Amino acid sequence: QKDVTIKSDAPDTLLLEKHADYIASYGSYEYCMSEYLRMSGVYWGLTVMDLMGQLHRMNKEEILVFIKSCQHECGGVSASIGHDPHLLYTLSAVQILTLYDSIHVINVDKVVAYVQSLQKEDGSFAGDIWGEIDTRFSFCAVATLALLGKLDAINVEKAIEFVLSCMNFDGGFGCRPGSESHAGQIYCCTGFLAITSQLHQVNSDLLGWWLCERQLPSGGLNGRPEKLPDVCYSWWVLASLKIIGRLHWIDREKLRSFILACQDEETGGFADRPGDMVDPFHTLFGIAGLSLLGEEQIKPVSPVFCMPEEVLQRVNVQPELV
Amino acid sequence: AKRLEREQKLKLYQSATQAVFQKRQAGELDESVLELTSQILGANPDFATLWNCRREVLQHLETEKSPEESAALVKAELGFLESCLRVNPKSYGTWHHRCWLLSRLPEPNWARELELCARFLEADERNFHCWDYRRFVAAQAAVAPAEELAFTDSLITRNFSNYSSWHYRSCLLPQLHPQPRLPENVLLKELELVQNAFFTDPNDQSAWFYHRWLLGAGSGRCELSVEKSTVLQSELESCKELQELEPENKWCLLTIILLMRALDPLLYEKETLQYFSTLKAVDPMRAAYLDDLRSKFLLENSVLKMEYA
Ligand SMILES: CCCCCCCCCCC(=O)N[C@@H](Cc1cnc[nH]1)C(=O)N[C@@H](Cc1c[nH]cn1)C(=O)N[C@@H](Cc1ccc(O)cc1)C(=O)N(C)CCc1ccccn1
Ligand SMILES: [Ca+2]
Ligand SMILES: [Zn+2]
Repeated sequence: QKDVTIKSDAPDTLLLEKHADYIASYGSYEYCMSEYLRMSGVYWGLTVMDLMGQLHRMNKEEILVFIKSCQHECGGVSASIGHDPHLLYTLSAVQILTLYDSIHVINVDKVVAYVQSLQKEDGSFAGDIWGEIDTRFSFCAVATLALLGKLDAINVEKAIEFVLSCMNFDGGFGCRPGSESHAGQIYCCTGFLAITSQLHQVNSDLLGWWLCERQLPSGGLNGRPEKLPDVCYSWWVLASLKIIGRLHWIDREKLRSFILACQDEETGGFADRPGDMVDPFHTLFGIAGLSLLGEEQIKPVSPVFCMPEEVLQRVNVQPELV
Repeated sequence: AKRLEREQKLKLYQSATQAVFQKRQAGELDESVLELTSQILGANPDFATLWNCRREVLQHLETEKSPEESAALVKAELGFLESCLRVNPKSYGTWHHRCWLLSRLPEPNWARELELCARFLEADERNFHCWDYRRFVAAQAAVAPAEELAFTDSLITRNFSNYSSWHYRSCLLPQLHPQPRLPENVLLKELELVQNAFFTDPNDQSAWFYHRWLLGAGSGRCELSVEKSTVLQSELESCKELQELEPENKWCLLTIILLMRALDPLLYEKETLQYFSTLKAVDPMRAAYLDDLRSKFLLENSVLKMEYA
């Protein structure tokens, strides 16, 4: 029942030139308020540009210097200079470096030692030294290591055992053992199991059902029952469905129309819902969702890594899906 | 003011953040840092580095303060956290800090923490951060699963928004009946409770999801007892009644199909096929899922027909 109603005058064509302009100009208030996530913001902007064939409009040399300055003595990478290292921003940094074929700008051996150090006895990962445990971090750890060619650095069976202990009655996955299923965590856990070659442990028909039931009459996807749709679920939900070989279980035309309706025709960018304020986060996940759905003006995107497939082909890191 | 005090807030944030980082680099782990961060974290609780600062400050002060001074600091921190949660109840950073804090206390008051969770869950029964925090508290206080099961019942019965409650039951029930797939008497009682819910509100998708699980949690069909056989047949007729009252209700159509599968796939093959047609008309966005399900069932029926002597 909770849903949006799309206005008859919502955008209905893809505005690639406006979105590239929006990102290329971005950060030239919520920007200073968001310095605490700056590394991820940069990853969103760069990746959406590259999917649109416009990466060259961004400042490579400036970003490489910034990344090097955000690596701490422990090997971990922070969101911004002087902030504390975290697995979230270490992943964003490695994703950025992979896009730029510049991994050796940072100390890879220390990144690896940082990731290794955060794994717990039960196979879980903490986000940083303060000990928060989330399957988001199991994904961050294995994705970082896969991009670096160092997955063998962690205890992979124990990591699998922990993720699997987070599987629920409905076929999904939550934060931690006992936590309710949520699309964000499902994306993280299916991506993890792709990376570690364990997709046969997923109940693809049951989870695929739960995921396709995220699609509301508006065409948008929510992240769990009885919530409002948000265009970023075009990523979390669709990528998971693609990992598990069930992307055809949603109505692609309806979802495409919802995603287009979230564009701001005057500023460029995508918002969480039609008519809302845009941001670079929803711009990436809108465009990436469209790419999953097969939009010809956008490069094919990796459902596991949320980076152009051509980049992953380059590093030879392409997990088999269902 | 709107687009003026905008810049006032930003400059205050910029300036305070500024000061926190200077003090930190200076090694000044003091109450001034707690004052500065309280200013920032209430508005932006996802600024993790500043929660980290507060922990560093508290850790340092613990070493250099009387037990009574340390106790006062802890109580002020609990109050700060509670004020932050009121403003933003879905911040990972805030809930984490509370857990970090409670985990380190000499004599934590876990019953007060469970009551905090009840209050938050009255305001948003789907707040998964609060449900996870409750599970943490319950484990620390060794609260028994049966009491947590009593809690979920009250929640499911007093109003809807129940997916988080049903989820929690699916985790608690196997703990009361722990095995290296529920006992039949438990399953029968759960089927009764969920049938109650979805007939009481046929639009309650949470009860249908949980019921699908129940229908797989048990016997095997050639293994149906006469009581379970009878109960599943009763559910089937009750769903047909509902379908009459709510002919746009797709959950009840799906559930009819699943019940027939649970009862006897081959005997109900014709009706199952009829129901797929009806369900696809009613829930067109799921047509591809429904066709794959039907294909899976038809293949299973082939395997069953071939098993014939
Ligand atoms: C993209 C490639 C890999 C990245 C994987 C790492 C974690 C992914 C998390 C999955 C997830 O939680 N997805 C959603 C769920 C949601 C959607 N709507 C509400 N919840 C999600 O990402 N939520 C956002 C917040 C949001 C989205 N829409 C409205 N609000 C979120 O929690 N974002 C975090 C995590 C993140 C980090 C890097 C990245 O590439 C993608 C996500 C975030 O952006 N940061 C910077 C962490 C600090 C933070 C947390 C919450 C809010 C603000 N900042
Ligand atoms: Ca350039
Ligand atoms: Zn979103």
